[PDB]
Amino acid sequence: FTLIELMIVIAIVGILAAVALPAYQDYTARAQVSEAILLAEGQKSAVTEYYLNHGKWPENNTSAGVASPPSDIKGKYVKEVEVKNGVVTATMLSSGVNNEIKGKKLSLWARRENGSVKWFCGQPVTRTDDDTVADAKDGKEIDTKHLPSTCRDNFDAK
Amino acid sequence: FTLIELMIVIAIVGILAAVALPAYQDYTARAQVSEAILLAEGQKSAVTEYYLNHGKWPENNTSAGVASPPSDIKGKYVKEVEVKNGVVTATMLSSGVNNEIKGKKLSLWARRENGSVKWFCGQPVTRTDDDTVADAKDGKEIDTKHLPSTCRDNFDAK
Ligand SMILES: *[C@@H]1O[C@H](CO)[C@@H](O)[C@H](O[C@H]2O[C@H](CO)[C@H](O)[C@H](O)[C@H]2O)[C@H]1NC(C)=O
Ligand SMILES: *[C@@H]1O[C@H](CO)[C@@H](O)[C@H](O[C@H]2O[C@H](CO)[C@H](O)[C@H](O)[C@H]2O)[C@H]1NC(C)=O
Ligand SMILES: [Pt+2]
Ligand SMILES: [Pt+2]
Repeated sequence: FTLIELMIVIAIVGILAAVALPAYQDYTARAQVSEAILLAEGQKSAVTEYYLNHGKWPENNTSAGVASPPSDIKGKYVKEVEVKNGVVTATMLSSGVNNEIKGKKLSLWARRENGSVKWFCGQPVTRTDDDTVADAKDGKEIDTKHLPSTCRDNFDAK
Repeated sequence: FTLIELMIVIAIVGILAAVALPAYQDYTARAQVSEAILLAEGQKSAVTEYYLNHGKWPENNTSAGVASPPSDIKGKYVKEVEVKNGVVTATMLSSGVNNEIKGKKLSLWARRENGSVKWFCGQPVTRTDDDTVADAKDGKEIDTKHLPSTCRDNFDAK
């Protein structure tokens, strides 16, 4: 009459799952900031356009000509995507999202490579003047381990 | 779409089972030498009788008047129970039995407390003369951790 054998199969499948569990914990989180990155890249046409037609970065959602509140640029895991002086910043929600990335953010910004702009992707940045952004890391930025290698740009990237 | 939650329940039930598994491993083994002890205590009436009617310990199964081969005193986990000079020794099988106790043994022997005998239970012993046994530990004796506290007698017990 065999509990033991069953207790061995439960035991080996349950440590395998505990072993897997971190990897899938980190897989999901990368798929959840993947959307934030996509919601923010949607906004680059408008920003690029706005800067090209005028010489000035759009001050907000409404200048660039995208939905006036950021909360309307929201997804399954992103709460809001926001243009603030040509820098678009996506904030993760705090529901349906992994704890180490809930409520955190990344940013896309561009530099003029005179004739067009050059875009970058990375952790939050604030525009200081028409060609320089500065790190805006306040402790709510997506950790580097969850950012793709494409979106690892530092404030001074060129 | 939730693998994670399931992976957490599998993970917690599987470490609990790995935690339990030693205890139940040791539970079973105590229930398996429990039978060896019972198969050997069955044989004490005959041995006690034989010594009382004569002054000599029975030399074998056939003198004491129990089944001439020990292999016929066998159970679910015991292979054979054997009278050899008044000492009855039970050997565990090597199938249906836990590895740390498979093939190992214990022994019951008595001393004359003149008028009757006094019995003891413990790890194997060999009779040296009509009143002394000696430890017969050859490396095939049941470990102390699996012997009940009732069956912890040392060779020189009185
Ligand atoms: C759109 O982005 C421009 C970047 O250079 C801003 O000037 C612009 O603000 C100006 O236009 C609005 C129009 O209502 C207001 O008059 C502001 O006071 C102006 O500075 C900005 N538009 C918005 C709605 O902020
Ligand atoms: C039964 O136990 C006795 C203990 O004192 C032994 O002597 C006895 O052996 C003797 O009797 C048998 C009978 O067949 C043989 O004759 C032996 O040679 C005797 O020593 C023992 N009986 C057995 C079967 O060993
Ligand atoms: Pt304009
Ligand atoms: Pt006799």
